[PDB]
Amino acid sequence: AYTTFSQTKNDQLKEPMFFGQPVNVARYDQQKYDIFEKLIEKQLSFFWRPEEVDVSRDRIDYQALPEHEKHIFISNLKYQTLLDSIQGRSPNVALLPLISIPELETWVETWAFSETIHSRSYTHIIRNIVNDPSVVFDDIVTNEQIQKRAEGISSYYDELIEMTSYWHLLGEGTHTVNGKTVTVSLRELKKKLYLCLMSVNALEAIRFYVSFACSFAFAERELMEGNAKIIRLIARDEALHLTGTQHMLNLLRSGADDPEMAEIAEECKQECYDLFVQAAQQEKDWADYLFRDGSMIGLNKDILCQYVEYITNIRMQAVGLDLPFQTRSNPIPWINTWLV
Amino acid sequence: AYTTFSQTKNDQLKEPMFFGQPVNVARYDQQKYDIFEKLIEKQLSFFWRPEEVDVSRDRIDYQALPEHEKHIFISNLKYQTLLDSIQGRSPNVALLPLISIPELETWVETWAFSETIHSRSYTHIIRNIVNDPSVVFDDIVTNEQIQKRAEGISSYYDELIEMTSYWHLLGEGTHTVNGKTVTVSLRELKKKLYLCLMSVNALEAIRFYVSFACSFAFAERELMEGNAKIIRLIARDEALHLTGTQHMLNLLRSGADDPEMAEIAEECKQECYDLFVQAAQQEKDWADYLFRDGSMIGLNKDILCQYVEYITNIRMQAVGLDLPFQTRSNPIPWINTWLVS
Ligand SMILES: [Hg+2]
Ligand SMILES: [Hg+2]
Ligand SMILES: [Hg+2]
Ligand SMILES: [Hg+2]
Ligand SMILES: [Hg+2]
Ligand SMILES: [Hg+2]
Ligand SMILES: [Hg+2]
Ligand SMILES: [Hg+2]
Ligand SMILES: [Hg+2]
Ligand SMILES: [Hg+2]
Ligand SMILES: [Hg+2]
Ligand SMILES: [Hg+2]
Ligand SMILES: [Hg+2]
Ligand SMILES: [Hg+2]
Ligand SMILES: [Mn+2]
Ligand SMILES: [Mn+2]
Ligand SMILES: [Mn+2]
Ligand SMILES: [Mn+2]
Repeated sequence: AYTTFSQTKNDQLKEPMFFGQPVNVARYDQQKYDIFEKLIEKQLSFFWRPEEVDVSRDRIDYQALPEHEKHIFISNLKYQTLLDSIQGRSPNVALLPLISIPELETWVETWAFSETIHSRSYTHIIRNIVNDPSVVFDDIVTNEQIQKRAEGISSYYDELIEMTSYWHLLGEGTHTVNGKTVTVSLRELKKKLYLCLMSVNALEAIRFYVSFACSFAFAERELMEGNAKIIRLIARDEALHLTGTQHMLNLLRSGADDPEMAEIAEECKQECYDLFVQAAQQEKDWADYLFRDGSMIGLNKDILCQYVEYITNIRMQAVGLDLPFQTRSNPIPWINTWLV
Repeated sequence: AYTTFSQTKNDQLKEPMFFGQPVNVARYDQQKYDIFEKLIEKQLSFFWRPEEVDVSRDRIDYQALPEHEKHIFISNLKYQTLLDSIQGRSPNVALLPLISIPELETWVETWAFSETIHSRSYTHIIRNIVNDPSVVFDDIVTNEQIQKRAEGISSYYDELIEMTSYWHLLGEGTHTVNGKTVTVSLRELKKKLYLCLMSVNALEAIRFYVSFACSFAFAERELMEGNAKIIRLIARDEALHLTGTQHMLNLLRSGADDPEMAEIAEECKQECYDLFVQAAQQEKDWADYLFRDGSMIGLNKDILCQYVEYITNIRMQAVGLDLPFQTRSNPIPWINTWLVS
């Protein structure tokens, strides 16, 4: 029941962000929420080409690092690669089919496009610091500890996509599919979308920032400067991506968009809280693998754990959630040099 | 049965373009078909911003145009706007779920993204030539002649998407849903993808090019020059987009990628031909109506009809189809001035 060009002349300023009539005409002369048009303009103003970045000195620097530091650096980089591989396709496959205002539709496509640039930047780094990129990329798929840390991201998206297909194909109601009773509830699908957004918020707001701190620890040592320039550019894009999901979520919570979404945000509040607590614990658990062969001055499991707590509280407060962790000052204030 | 991250380590150089294992790692250090990596690189190198183009004199040119010429210009722009609105979302929603090699997956996202820039540029033009853009944007959805010229485009994508959902949800076989039999066949879904791609090839390679003739006819008269600069950049992008679908279609019909797709292509050779001819016919009908209130300087319904027949022959030959029209040389060689590429 999805269509690539809905034939009803509708007032796009009055549709909800999600689940209304699919967008027909892509126009940018007006917006229900100008924040998405501002985000598109800012992301386009940030356009960068990874291949232009000089990473010729990173190979010298990398091969010079002691073995445990190569492990820390590459294990981090493989996780960034996994996340952006998922973020390049998922907003388009999972969110695009449910969007009903043009400014949010184009924002999601722009945001997903910018993630493919990040992926292309990891290939640029990887091909220039190791002799066989294939060993690095293949490990991303099979590495148990990497998958463990990301557990639940692809699951969430996949479940939303499957429920969306049932909805678009069958409509609301209880159906009989190959003899099994299948319930399609729009309210349940709105909850699934809503929690998928909260999960994406945690992914960009927390998981990527923990990874940035690990990358910048090398830059503070005056090493892997090509990587650092790229991570700085990637972080600048991620700041916009998380601004986008924070606004989607806070707008839904306000009751100014779909009223049912404001009810759902309030009703599913413990689940929001729980998914942030679980993601933080996963980022902490990654330290055992990250520092398996030794830690570095200023970067070890304890510092990583303190920073996870610090940044999780900040991101949760930004979308209205209670704080799970003891408050603390930033354990790694040197990161502010790199996050500009 | 689709996943955003397939957990099976697979050799991405050996998957088919479509229907294989969904792409897990996005890497660009190797590819099965390097044409898609070359297209991504070229499209990224062509990045442009509509707001960077001065359209300040287009308002006065448009206003001084005779009424039938305003009608020609605006009707043509509304159709370009409809086509890129569809092209901004559709390659992503329709093709991404079926791609199994990374370079093609990123090419599609890059191609679709470049179309949103086109849509943004039409807003930049429209806002700068009319008092109230809403009059122009609302007429796109229900404009009778526009619907007639673009008739069928959304239905091909829509049917492909629907059949893809059934396939991912239920898999191949004879199923039942609420008392009715629903048959899912991978062969039929491959055929729907093949025809959808042939239609996208006609959209970008013939429908858009006919619209470019209209826009550049004004540029030749030194009018609507802001619009001209923007259509020039859009046409440079479209040359890449059609290069991408020509390669997808030729790799599918040659049999080098999926033997079954080669058998399918041969099997719908006649259908594909008649659809191409139908697209050409819709474009002629649009011209006939558009030049009803009066011809323009340097363009009329017959000249445009010849251009449609000329470009249709070239594009059909490029994807191995027989030529439907009498061969002729380009009836409007001046257009080459504007079609870099
Ligand atoms: Hg999600
Ligand atoms: Hg870290
Ligand atoms: Hg919440
Ligand atoms: Hg801690
Ligand atoms: Hg298609
Ligand atoms: Hg199509
Ligand atoms: Hg025309
Ligand atoms: Hg014209
Ligand atoms: Hg024309
Ligand atoms: Hg065909
Ligand atoms: Hg066929
Ligand atoms: Hg064919
Ligand atoms: Hg065709
Ligand atoms: Hg014709
Ligand atoms: Mn990213
Ligand atoms: Mn991001
Ligand atoms: Mn376009
Ligand atoms: Mn195009």
